[PDB]
Amino acid sequence: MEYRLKAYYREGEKPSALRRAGKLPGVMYNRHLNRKVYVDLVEFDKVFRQASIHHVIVLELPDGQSLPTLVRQVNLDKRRRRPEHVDFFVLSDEPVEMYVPLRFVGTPAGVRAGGVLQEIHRDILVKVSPRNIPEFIEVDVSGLEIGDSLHASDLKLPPGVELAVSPEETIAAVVPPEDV
Amino acid sequence: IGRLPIPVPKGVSVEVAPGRVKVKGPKGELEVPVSPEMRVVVEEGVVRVERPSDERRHKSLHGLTRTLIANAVKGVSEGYSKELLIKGIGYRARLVGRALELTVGFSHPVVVEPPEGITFEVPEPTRVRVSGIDKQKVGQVAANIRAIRKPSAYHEKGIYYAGEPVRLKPGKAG
Amino acid sequence: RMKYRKQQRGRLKGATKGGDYVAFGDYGLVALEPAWITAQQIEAARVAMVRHFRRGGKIFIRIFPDKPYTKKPLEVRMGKGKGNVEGYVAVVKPGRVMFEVAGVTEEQAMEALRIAGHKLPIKTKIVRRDAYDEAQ
Amino acid sequence: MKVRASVKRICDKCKVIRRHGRVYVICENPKHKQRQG
Amino acid sequence: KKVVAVVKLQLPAGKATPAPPVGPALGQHGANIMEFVKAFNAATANMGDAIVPVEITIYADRSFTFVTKTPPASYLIRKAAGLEKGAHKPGREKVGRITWEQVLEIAKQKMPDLNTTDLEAAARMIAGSARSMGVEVV
RNA sequence: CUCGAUGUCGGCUCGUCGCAUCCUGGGGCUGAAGAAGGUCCCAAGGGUUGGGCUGUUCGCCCAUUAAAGCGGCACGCGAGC
RNA sequence: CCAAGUCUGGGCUAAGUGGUAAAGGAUGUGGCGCCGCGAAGACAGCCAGGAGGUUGGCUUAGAAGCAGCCAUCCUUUAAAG
Repeated sequence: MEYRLKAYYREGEKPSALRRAGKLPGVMYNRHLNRKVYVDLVEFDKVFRQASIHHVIVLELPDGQSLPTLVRQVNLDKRRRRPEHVDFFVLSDEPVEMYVPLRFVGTPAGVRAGGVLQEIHRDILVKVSPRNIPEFIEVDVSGLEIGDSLHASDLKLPPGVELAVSPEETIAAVVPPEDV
Repeated sequence: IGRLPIPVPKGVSVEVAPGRVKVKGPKGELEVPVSPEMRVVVEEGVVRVERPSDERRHKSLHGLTRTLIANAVKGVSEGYSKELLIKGIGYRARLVGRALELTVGFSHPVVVEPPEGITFEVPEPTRVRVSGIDKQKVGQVAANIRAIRKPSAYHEKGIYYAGEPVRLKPGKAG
Repeated sequence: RMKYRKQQRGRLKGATKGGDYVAFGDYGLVALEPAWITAQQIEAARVAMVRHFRRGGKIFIRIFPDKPYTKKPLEVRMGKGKGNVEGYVAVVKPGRVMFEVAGVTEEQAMEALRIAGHKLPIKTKIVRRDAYDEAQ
Repeated sequence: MKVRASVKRICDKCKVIRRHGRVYVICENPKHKQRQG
Repeated sequence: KKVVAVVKLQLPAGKATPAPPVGPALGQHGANIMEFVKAFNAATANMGDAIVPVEITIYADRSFTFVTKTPPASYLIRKAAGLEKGAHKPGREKVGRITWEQVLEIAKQKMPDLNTTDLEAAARMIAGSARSMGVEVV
């Protein structure tokens, strides 16, 4: 879940004094419906932190509007970490732009295979699924070596079958230590 | 919650004089010093260390006056003698009044002048050490005599306090 | 280092910030308060990692030998055509994304960097992915 | 052993002791007397 | 100088006096090469070609030898298995492989000097230490 | 700053400070047993030879030594040779 | 020293930082976030075991952690190196 505080005083001098207190600027967005609302960090963070809370929405409590939202953008702070601006979207039935967390296992057949190792390339999938996307879409293949790599092709799709990204472009692959 | 608990057994003279907490027991008028804010109590059977704060200085201080004055106590209780064992194939030890005998490095005249609470116990002398008053300076003089010709990590021989399981390093080739 | 077949002689002088911040394996090596950085040196860190890594699980990369440095003379006097392209290195100033893989899992990847970096030329730091990354 | 620099203990038990503004690391192994102050 | 201690040894059953493991080891460490050796003979006489282990000392029971006990895990493993020394590399070589049944069984059999005692326990010990060698389960 | 002038090498005579101390003492460390060594730390006290070849400073060598230090002041010194 | 508070108020240093310096070292000091817990009664102190197939790999002359490159299973509880 998530909760924030409205941005009456918005856009500039505000965002700054914001950072000051420990509140970083934020946007509440839905099709052409927006509110310059402002972020209390400490927790804003804990939350974002879940990361699960970054690939998959949570419920926003603003004034009294327990509604559904995820993040699409975040000017994250050049000069170190912590961002400079957070952006969310509240949904209905049709959520296409889906960056679903994707977990997998090259079913250990790489390291204890050719010493070789595994490089996670995609990790997540921006496909389609109506506010009904699993927090963990997943895939596997005990092939983790040779001139070996795997992609969106093989992929292996869940209940919400819809690839909004490309026709196989490498989920990831295995490269050798000093080779095998 | 603890750095202050100490009783004052035996009608030991335990009282505040000029910034000096006087601890008199077996003639030993040990001086357990007194810092401005420290301060303690002399009640029934317990003497207690108190703290006007608890930053580094005061807390450490607490541990101090508490434990050191404690010393004033157990000390006045008995009288403080330091238990030491000299021991070296090339070494000897005998009192002879007010003097350190000792010889482990030829040309023998190791004649001393035991400070105060000090006196010499020549029980062997492979067993032989010092007796004092104020637990503190006896340890110091003890170490004195100790070090003056003592060590030997590769071949033992010296003066060994208790003798802490003295360590030693090999010789040449064998 | 690398930076084969240029186009030009030698750039010049400036520096202020940049644009690398993401990750690529979670063996996060990030500059902080620099400027130039000798390709050579770079390798230095490169190797460092490479061997610490029980010799194998191959790291990644980040920056490049970027630009052409000239001390021009030899010790001379000055006013020649400032010739000589003696050195090659990167220009990273605002903590840049220096990222590289093996499979240490913990303070060993840590050490590896820690060292490679200590090694490099400046007050800098390191980490892991804390703000995923979205592409098209 | 003196080295106005570094000193990061070592000898497993090797101790870091504050002493008169000096970082003097002390171990029960002579082999580490880390003096740098 | 003379520090007593029962000598734990792995040796060439059938033989008795393996230069390195019983000459130096026993004799100087706290035992005796050839004498403990002929006692060895007394025993190893019918155990000697998959290697034999015994701890020998001058101990209670008022005597010299001590305890003969099942030729250590991994080793008797390859032993019944079918290979000479060690398969040079375990895991990253996945080339020595044995099987379920014959495994758990051989376990049952060697079971003597076996901690506690359990069918699955000994079998598992086999798969595991066997792996330790290159005697992996497959 | 210097060309209406600041006599640039070496040596000589006279030196005077610095330590990053050669020798000295005081040191922990050792892959220190002794003896003697190597290795840092502490500290200028005084001490820091003669010849040869070279205008050489430097250097190589002869014989020494406890040692045979490095370097500042226009690479100190022509109103002193 | 010379004009004008040895003003008041709330910190924070104690080295004299102020009276140049970095790379870099650290139970320096004072301020905030996560992890185990003192009633699954804490940590150092301290008792006591200091588990059985572990003593699996080239090199074994010797790895059988207390040589070095390949493991990372098992038995089994005081627990699990």
